[PDB]
Amino acid sequence: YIPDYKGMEPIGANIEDLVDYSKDWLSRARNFSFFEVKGTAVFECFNSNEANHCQRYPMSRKPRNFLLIQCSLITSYKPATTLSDQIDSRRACSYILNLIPDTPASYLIHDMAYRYINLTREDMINYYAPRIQFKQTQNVREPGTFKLTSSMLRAESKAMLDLLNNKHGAQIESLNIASHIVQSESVSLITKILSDLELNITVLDKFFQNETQKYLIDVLKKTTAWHIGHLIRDITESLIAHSGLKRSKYWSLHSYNNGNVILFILPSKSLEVAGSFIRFITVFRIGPGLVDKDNLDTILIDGDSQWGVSKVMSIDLNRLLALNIAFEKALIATATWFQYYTEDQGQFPLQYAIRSVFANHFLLAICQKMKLCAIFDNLRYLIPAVTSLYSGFPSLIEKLFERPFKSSLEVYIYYNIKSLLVALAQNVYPSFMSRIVYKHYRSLISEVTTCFFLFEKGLHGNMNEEAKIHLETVEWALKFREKEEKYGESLVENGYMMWELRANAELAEQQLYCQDAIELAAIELNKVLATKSSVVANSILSKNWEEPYFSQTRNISLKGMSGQVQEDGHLSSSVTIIEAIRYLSNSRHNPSLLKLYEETREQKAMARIVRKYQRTEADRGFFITTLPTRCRLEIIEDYYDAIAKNISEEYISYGGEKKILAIQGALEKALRWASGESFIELSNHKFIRMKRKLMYVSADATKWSPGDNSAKFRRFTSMLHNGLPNNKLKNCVIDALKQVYKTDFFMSRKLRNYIDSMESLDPHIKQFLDFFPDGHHGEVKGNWLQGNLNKCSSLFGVAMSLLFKQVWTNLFPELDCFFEFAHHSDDALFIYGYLEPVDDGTDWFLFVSQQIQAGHLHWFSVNTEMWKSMFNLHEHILLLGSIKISPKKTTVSPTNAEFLSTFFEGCAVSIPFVKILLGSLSDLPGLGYFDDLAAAQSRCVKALDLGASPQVAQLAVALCTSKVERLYGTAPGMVNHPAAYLQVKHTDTPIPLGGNGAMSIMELATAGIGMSDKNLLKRALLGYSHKRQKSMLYILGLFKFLMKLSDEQFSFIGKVQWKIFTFEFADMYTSKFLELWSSQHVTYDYIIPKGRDNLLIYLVRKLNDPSIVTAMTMQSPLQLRFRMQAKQHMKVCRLDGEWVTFREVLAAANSFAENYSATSQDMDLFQTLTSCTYAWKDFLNGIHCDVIPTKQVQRAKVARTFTSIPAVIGYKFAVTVEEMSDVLDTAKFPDSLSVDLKTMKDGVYRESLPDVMKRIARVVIVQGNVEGTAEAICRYWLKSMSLVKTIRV
RNA sequence: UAGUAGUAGACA
Repeated sequence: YIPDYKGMEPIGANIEDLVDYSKDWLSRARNFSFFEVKGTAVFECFNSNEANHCQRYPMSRKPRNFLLIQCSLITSYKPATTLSDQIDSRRACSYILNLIPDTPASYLIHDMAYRYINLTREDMINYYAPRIQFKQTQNVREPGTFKLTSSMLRAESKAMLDLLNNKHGAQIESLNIASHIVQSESVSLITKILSDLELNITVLDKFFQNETQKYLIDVLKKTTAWHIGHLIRDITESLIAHSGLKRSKYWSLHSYNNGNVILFILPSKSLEVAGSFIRFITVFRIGPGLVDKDNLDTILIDGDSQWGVSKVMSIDLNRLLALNIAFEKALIATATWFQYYTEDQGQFPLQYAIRSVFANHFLLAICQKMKLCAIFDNLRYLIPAVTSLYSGFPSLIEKLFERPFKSSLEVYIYYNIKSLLVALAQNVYPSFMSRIVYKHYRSLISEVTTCFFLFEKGLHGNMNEEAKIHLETVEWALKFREKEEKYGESLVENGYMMWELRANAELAEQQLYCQDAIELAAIELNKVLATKSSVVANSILSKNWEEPYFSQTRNISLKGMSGQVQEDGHLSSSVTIIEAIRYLSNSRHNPSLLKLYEETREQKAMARIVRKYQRTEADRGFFITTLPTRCRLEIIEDYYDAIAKNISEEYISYGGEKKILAIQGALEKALRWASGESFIELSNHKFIRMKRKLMYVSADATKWSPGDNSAKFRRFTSMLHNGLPNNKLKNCVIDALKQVYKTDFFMSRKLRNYIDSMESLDPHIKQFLDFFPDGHHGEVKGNWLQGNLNKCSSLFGVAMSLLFKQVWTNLFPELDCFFEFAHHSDDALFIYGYLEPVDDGTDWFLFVSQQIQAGHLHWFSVNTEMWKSMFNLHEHILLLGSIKISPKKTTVSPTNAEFLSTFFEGCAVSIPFVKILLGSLSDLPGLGYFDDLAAAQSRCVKALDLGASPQVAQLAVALCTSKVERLYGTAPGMVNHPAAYLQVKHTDTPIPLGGNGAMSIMELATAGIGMSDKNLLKRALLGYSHKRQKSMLYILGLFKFLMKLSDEQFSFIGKVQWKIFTFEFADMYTSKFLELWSSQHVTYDYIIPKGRDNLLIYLVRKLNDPSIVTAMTMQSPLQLRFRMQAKQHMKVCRLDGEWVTFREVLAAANSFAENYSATSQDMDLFQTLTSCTYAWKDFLNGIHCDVIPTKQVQRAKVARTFTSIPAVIGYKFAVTVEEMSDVLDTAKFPDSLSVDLKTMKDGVYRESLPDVMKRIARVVIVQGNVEGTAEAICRYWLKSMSLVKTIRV
């Protein structure tokens, strides 16, 4: 029952008025928002901005630090061991004690070396001992640390220490970016560093060994950068070891490279607590590598041997973890560059270019600083701005110059950027990081994108970014207040009319809309919607408006959701499930979406903003709203998603695989139109032939802006045609839109305390604080918060574009012009089809003059370059809404290259594969060797789906497997190696207990993660059924142990449980009650209880779950604790109700497997599991591959697809009335449930009990010739197994 | 110019 709301009567909007208004507007000269891309224009932009910048920032003469770690290598690097560490430490301490300190840090390292060298024999015993046999000592209290009492430090050492230990207005100093001397100095320094780094110190298997091993790995393995990366991994491992809670308060000393590099770790705050830095100094022999003498503390000299003493570096957990995997990040980035070069050129890169690219990537990976990240973020949009015909490149170059240049690395990057931009504006695409010229724009874009993705996502300052997050919302809310005070609330809320716009001509502005324009756009949409009213009505009514609100997953999710205003006045930070449980506990029914709206309509919309933690120059904020707000937004967005699904020009509603097909079809029809010839009819029967041409406009900032009035959507909804009989649902959506006009915007507690700590307040901070009356929340109007009404705004933009199309058609009926609009994501693509004269257009100018003199004054803007007038009118009509096209990030080009790059970047199924590739070595879910290995392997399969070559994907999966094996000590030679205890080979060992996880990327892509375990179990059954061998049966018992552990990602045969380090309604029900209820109600395992009475218990069960409680605490500095215990080989596994080490679990596994006996019940279970295990292996085993003489040709990107039971099983277990009704509500066809159950059990028998049923329970970017069958996708992958050669299957 | 960070006062 939808309640009776109020409707909106239509206004007498006439398209004739808009047509006449457009005739006058186009009767005068209209300036273009974009500038013609000339090399001279770009050069003068840079030259002017250089002088402006020199004025803007105070000059600094000392370039600042950029290298996070300084070191040098002269010989091949050998990985550090404990004995090697001891020997190198002694030798290095002798060398250091032979030197003479100069600065306080030199005295500090001299004191540390003296203290280390004078430790007793028992100190050295406990210093280099594992935690098993470690005993405490007067000097050594923690294994890898020692103590340095202040009495053992000189005055200079204490001076350095207190300098380390210990505003409202300032100007950040910058180097002289206009001086040529500064540029030359920076270029020389970075060139020297890079030349130092480049200095030399299955069918897929054979393809790798011929192509990726030859021209990439064999080249980079001997470079200085490779060994420097390994040494950096060792140093970072030592720093991570010292970051524990018990250890970080002490001193430490490590040496590497036969005593040539020495690490001195000072007492620090532990990295387990947030906002901490580890302090250290590196002392190294001067030589090639990561050396910047200008930013060194000293250079001690002893007989033609120079020792470089670095500054004290404070590195946080994020940057330390980034530095740990710098070598792998550089390797993946260079492999991506390798694949892209091969695709662009059809050849392999030469050795020098590969070495230089690897050195550049490694230097970027070492220097993890926010300024470089911001520069590389700017370059991504700067490159399209100079490769198009028109763009906003002056604004982009000014924005690039709006920063200080503090270090030599920044100035070198700026010099390169200026050179590349001027080269591009004068044209064939020069490389940013090489001497290679490309043939495709996508190659250069991918180069810069790979450079950008080398920086981690959390480099912003916490306080500064938290302050910056609220500024846009506050500023645009203030602008809205100013507008509604100048014009009155009614005009701003309800819009102005056309005659008011004709009288004022300044009402066309952001946050202001014309009512006639909104009604006309809705009519234009209805011109299409009316012809398909049946499907639209079915789509709307298929949103299930009468099902319970909280019985949907989205309404009981684990995402953040704001709660209530607290006594301090802040907005509570909560979870969706908590609010769901609270509402269920405070009422007795399960209301529907409309019923919840009725119950909560009176309350105010509330929202707070949190950091997204991205790697853009400015971090974006994510808005967290309350429950009634979510209900209102759900109503509006469900309605508009149902409506928007039937409009072709709206692309947000597309799934993601249809989006690419739709955009390809739009481009295809645009190309088809230009193949024709347009003719102009004349009275004298003398036609003029006009040549059709296309212009591509990639329009930025069309969907959302903090500068909009959500009140236009009310009239849009009122005038939009649906197939429903009445206006009840439409009135409900209009009312909900009315209920989100005003918002209570809360400032976060962090920023509140930040401002509170301040004594005086600057004018900008004062103006910001004035927005919040009580100091906690202020009111926002007009601007709906980001990411809340996407389909609504996208459809509104589509309607506006259609309105412009109709207006232009009415203005010029004598011209044959083509328009295609694609409002995808926040961007939009406009394709203007215009006509140019063929031969001098002698008749064309005469015709235009005749039109103008005949009274059609608006023909003046069509005389030459009519696409400019098209864009001018389109932009004006969009502004008649509240859509302002961004004049800096919009490019106008005659080719669809910049747009294609932007669109594929925006699409979630076509993001660059290097972004996912670099993410497979970081942020692994820290729980267990098997789960981490599966998470890492699955990320490399996703990269292959996104377009990674099988060789690059294989390289990345090998690197990730090596990293995971190092984390847990599984790899051969370390104590956690399973082959040390179990009497099987490493390849024959189950993955959950060590075991070779390394596999072909093809096996992982097709057969999935765990196929190694499946093959192991299948071969074990075959051996025990055909041979009954003793040691061959030994594998059988190991699997049975895992089930014993499991009973006491998915795992086919058990796992090993590891420790996990960690509510209001989580305790209202006793745990035994939850156990009894779950045992009684088994059908709810596959469905969600609907009725409130047991939905509450189901939700409390969902809260009291180790997996769920682990999920709510994912990103935390305490995650380092688990990896430290795993690296230190502590008691991290669970066995027989106790926490034991991995070696204990392996020993128990060996005992159980030795003492295993078959009962044929295990044999039946294993046979069932093997039967449950497309037969991808046989296809991969049986295939023919040969090299035909041809050249590899790369076509356009194409998206394909790679490939109810819970209702039936739930219906099987339903006993009482409530479970029975819930399974009928969930099931689509309750009539056929019994038949489906019968046929399923018949198939199970031909292939019953509850336990067996309980245990039984992809978009790919390819070329155009591939089909939608998984066999076609696999054959495409096999054909693309060679980078340069063509394979025939 | 101890580091990170920043033309919002931080870690401290």
